[PDB]
Amino acid sequence: PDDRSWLEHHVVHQYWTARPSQFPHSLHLHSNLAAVWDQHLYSSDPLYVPDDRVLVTETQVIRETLWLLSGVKKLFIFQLIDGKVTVRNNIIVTHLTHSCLRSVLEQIAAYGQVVFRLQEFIDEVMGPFRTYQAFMWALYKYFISFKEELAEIEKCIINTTITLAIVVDKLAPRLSQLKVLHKVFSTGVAETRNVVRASHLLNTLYKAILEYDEQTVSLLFSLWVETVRPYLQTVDEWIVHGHLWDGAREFIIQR
Amino acid sequence: MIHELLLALSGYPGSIFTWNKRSGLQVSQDFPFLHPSETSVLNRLCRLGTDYIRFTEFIEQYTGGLHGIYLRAFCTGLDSVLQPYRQALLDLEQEFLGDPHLSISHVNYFLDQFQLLFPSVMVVVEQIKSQKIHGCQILETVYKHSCGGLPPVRSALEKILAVCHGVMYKQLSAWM
Amino acid sequence: ITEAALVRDILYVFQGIDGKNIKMNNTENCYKVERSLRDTAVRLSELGWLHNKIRRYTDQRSLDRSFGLVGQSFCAALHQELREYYRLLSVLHSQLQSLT
Amino acid sequence: AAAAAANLNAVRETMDVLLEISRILNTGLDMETLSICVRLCEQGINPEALSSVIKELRKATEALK
Amino acid sequence: KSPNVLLQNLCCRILGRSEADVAQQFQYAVRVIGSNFAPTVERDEFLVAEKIKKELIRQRREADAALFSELHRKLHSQGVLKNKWSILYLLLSLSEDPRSYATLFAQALPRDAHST
Amino acid sequence: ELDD
Amino acid sequence: LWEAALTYEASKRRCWERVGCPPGHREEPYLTEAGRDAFDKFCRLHQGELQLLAGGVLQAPQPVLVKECELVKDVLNVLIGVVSATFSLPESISSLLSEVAEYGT
Repeated sequence: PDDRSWLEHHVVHQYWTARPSQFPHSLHLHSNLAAVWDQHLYSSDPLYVPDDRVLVTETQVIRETLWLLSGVKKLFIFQLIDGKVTVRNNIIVTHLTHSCLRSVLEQIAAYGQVVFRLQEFIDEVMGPFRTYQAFMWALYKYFISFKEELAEIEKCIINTTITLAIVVDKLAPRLSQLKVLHKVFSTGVAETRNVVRASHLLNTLYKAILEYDEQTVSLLFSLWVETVRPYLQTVDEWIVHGHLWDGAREFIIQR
Repeated sequence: MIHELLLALSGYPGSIFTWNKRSGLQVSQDFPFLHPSETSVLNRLCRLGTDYIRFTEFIEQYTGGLHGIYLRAFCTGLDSVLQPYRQALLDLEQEFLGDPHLSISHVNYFLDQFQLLFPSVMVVVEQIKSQKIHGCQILETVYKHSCGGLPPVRSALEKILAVCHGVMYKQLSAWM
Repeated sequence: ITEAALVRDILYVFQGIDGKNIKMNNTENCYKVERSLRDTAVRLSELGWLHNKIRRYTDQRSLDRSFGLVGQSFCAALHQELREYYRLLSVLHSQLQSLT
Repeated sequence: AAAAAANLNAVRETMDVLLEISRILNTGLDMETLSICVRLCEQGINPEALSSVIKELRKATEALK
Repeated sequence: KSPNVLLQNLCCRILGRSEADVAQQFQYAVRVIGSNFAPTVERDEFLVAEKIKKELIRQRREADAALFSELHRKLHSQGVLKNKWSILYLLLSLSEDPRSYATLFAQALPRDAHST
Repeated sequence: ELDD
Repeated sequence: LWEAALTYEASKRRCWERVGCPPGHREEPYLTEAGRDAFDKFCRLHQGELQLLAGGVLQAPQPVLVKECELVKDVLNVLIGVVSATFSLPESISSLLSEVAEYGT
């Protein structure tokens, strides 16, 4: 008592854990739909097959999708099965018939896998080379801005109509570019030496800029600068200091 | 009902309106509480969402064979013609949150103006694949449909056609 | 059978879709109830009978690209008039929650 | 209370609906006078009496100017 | 509020002169609004809706006439206003034309159907 | 450098 | 009075779980967003949990005391030569407090 009651009032904590869930609400078919269809089915004699699910609430799905897309990993909604994030279907919203839910979270999960893989790569750097390191640095530089916007949206779900289709639509011209990066980098991560494994990546970069040469061009440019930055430094050094110094034969011109 | 539908017509159809690539948003579910003839009303409405889904797929896939940034200028204009189709999906949700006194009929009525815009641009999407255009002859096949005979398909292709000029004025300005 | 069945059924053939205890007997015939109420229904259902012709013709001629700019502009005017007519139909639906 | 504030919500809605109905009818009345007129029509009143008075009071601020 | 104290509020709204300034208009007001205080004709909101339609025909606007019907749907949805006939009849009487006959027109029934 |  | 009370604005919060009355009632924070009231509650909860999980031999009164500004004034006065109550010459205050108490001594 007295902390438990304080909890029960101003805190919810019952839908991302194994507790019964309710939400105070005013049903009447347009938002009771899933239960309406369930009762229709049960009257229709399926035969039975119970629909025991824990009932998730609505706005908090929107908290989960902002968190997944922003860059942090491992949520309640959106679990992994082999290391690739996918929708869980053990939760039910009062409406949507539980089939639209699987689709909408599947497409958002398709974005979430893209950010999941990149954040996995960047986390496995902090637990010579200087190019992949120089590329994850540029990727992180884009990532902090991308995360800031989605976090800024997340604050107003504490501070306003709440629906799925607006918060995805507001992020459409970022989630478009997010898919492009997943194809540009995947061909620059294919493949031994630290100079071959940099060369196919950089050549992929210079080739993929000319394809789009909107907004995506500036996105690939901001990554281009921060990977050619080591090379130009050692080139300048080779000019004025005369000798070529690039340790472990990182320079593509054999000295 | 009118939250499921206003996403079913959008890019998330669900299982009451099952997607098909031959005629999507199929519905033959038995509703006791709806009227028996409501299925036909729904079919007339399903005409809208099938075309919007088809357009999104076309924008997805293409962005000798197909190459160029022209397929990122045709599809890019196809975005901007659909922008008052998204806002006008939001307005209905806003009304429907408060008033339950409106029904399926108001959705059918308010969004009947794209059941002319959508099919007459559907022939434009099928023509470019049936007879292959991916190149610099895209402006040719659109500039003759842009004259039109009906006003919505007169304005839509104009909006796309400006973006199509944007690529050729890179070619013909770097040239000259 | 209650009056409320027939009123709701008449509200549907304005759109161009049958009721339930009212069905379209023949295409060239006007809608038929399946006693005073029955006699009243016919003059009101004439509007849906007339709407079927205009909507069918302005459906067909609008897609017709050998019919020229003129005629499809006639279709544009016909669609423009049809807009206000279904605004009226939506009104009659909303005014329930019968309205004879 | 709460079910008592939903009735105040439904009266705040009706005074908004009359704000559109007053505008399509193009009345000379502003927002401050109509709020007395709602109190008047709640007790039961004849507009045939009220309109002559309004045509006198509006005349008396043009006859004392 | 009670009507007699309410009319000096009315006159403070219309005139720019206080309730301690003018009592003459309030004298005319108490003479006219009282003893015509009971409804002497019939009252139903359906008729005044069908006469607001008749005014908007005289404006040659039919787009506002089809939104006023959805406004009249709203008026049934809230259902918390006491007399709906009176306020619409008053705003109708005070209407302005942006720019005829009535011997074939009907009015409210004269309470000759009334019984004790 | 050349970069800057 | 009805018309004076009428002019009340209300929250724009809607939900698609409600259609008949959706005027909102505010999602209510969680236990890493609220503090300085919930900090005292949670500190109290953490403490009472600990004493139950021990047996009643981990007794340590007051999951509160002092304040922020009043605590800083007390810490400043410890440099004059006074002590609080844990020396004779919120519960993480002991770790912060030892650092300045050993300066006074």
